[PDB]
Amino acid sequence: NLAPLPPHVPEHLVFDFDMYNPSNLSAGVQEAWAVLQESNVPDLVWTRCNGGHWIATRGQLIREAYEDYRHFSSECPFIPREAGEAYDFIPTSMDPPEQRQFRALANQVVGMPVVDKLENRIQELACSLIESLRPQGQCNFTEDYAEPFPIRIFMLLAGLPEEDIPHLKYLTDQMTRPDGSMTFAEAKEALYDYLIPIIEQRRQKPGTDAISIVANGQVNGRPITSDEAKRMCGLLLVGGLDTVVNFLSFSMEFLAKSPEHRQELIERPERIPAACEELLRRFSLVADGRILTSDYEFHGVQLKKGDQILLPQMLSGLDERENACPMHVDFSRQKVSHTTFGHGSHLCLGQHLARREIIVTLKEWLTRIPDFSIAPGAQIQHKSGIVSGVQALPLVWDPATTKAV
Ligand code: HEM
Ligand SMILES: CC1(C)[C@@H]2CC[C@@]1(C)C(=O)C2
Ligand SMILES: [K+]
Repeated sequence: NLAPLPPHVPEHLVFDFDMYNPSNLSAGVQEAWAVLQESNVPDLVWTRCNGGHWIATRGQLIREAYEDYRHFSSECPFIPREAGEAYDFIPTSMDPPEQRQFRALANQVVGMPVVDKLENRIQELACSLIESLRPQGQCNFTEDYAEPFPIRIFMLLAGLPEEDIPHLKYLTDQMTRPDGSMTFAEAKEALYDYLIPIIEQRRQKPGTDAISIVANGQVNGRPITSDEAKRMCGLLLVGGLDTVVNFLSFSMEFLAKSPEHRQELIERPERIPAACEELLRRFSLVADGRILTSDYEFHGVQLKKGDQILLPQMLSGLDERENACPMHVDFSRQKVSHTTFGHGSHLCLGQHLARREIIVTLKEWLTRIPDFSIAPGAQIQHKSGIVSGVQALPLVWDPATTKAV
């Protein structure tokens, strides 16, 4: 339903966008969010949905607000308010200065040096999964690849059993795209219920997995607390299980629908890194935000202490003011402007792992299955939330057009 309009919000700024079920969803989720960038829509609107909150609709404002942590705090970064209040992951629920010390520790477990120790295993799993599908001439891409590839890599990194994936993936999804059965607070507590014993165990008997490294880590030279380690590990799980997983499906849906972009990357494989970046712009998928720390006039709009503002990372790169013909995918685009991995002091720490997983997927899939399509008569349905995704992606191909490496 629609929350009562706060006294300070004028009627002319009301645009009742629902980030968990946007009205234009059938057009594609990016398309659905892009309604906020039609010419008649102001740069900053109020929606009465999901408890009531601001939405910045343009890259300029989104970037400004992410830079200004003084006014726009990460203490309550999710909508609805109950979710943002319960949200206590580290480093994301902290502002500078206290946030910064935790980034280095997170870098030890998901940063570039670790991508290096994983490189071969990433490559091997992608190739194995794709070769298994190749002779079938069909797959359900979400369940058959988009989930198991990044998730099994994360579970390896974290030293967690693969049989725990269904439970962990369910919990993670309630924090980003709740089905209604659990509040954010309940999902978070369930995730902590999982992690607590494991963190204890690995502080007693450290291994070399990511949970052990975090749980025994130092932050600016002093020991991390069990509490802090839990709040960091919860965030790593969510990043591992619900980011790349969704992004791969948007990318593969696009490639299934655009043979000439497939051919471009097959003919000119050196373009794959650039293609990855353009796809990250076009199929950007995250939208969280901030809470006002004080009353503040921003771009001529009165904001009040405690107001939440959604700052959709998704939207900056889709803004025509940042990229011309923004819904068009051009792998040769010269300045690919986006905030897909965030902006300001909270820039994604998992982005190198993410790019590796994306690039390996594009190369190893097109190597083996260059020619594929959406299944006959399928209409691909998206889903929206803090991280958006694809409900199902049935693909088909003729095995005769494939190549076993
Ligand atoms: C396509 C893949 C991904 C996208 C689009 C993405 C997006 C983002 C965004 C937008 C933020 C900033 C949120 C904010 O400012 O409130 C962020 C932060 C973060 N991400 Fe990523 N992410 C991805 C993959 C990953 C992965 C795979 C991991 C770990 C396995 C990860 C770990 C983190 C962490 C730890 C932060 C917190 C940084 C901080 O708060 O200081 N992300 N990500
Ligand atoms: C917004 C995010 C993508 C970023 C990493 C996981 C996520 C859901 C967060 O809670 C912070
Ligand atoms: K909070």
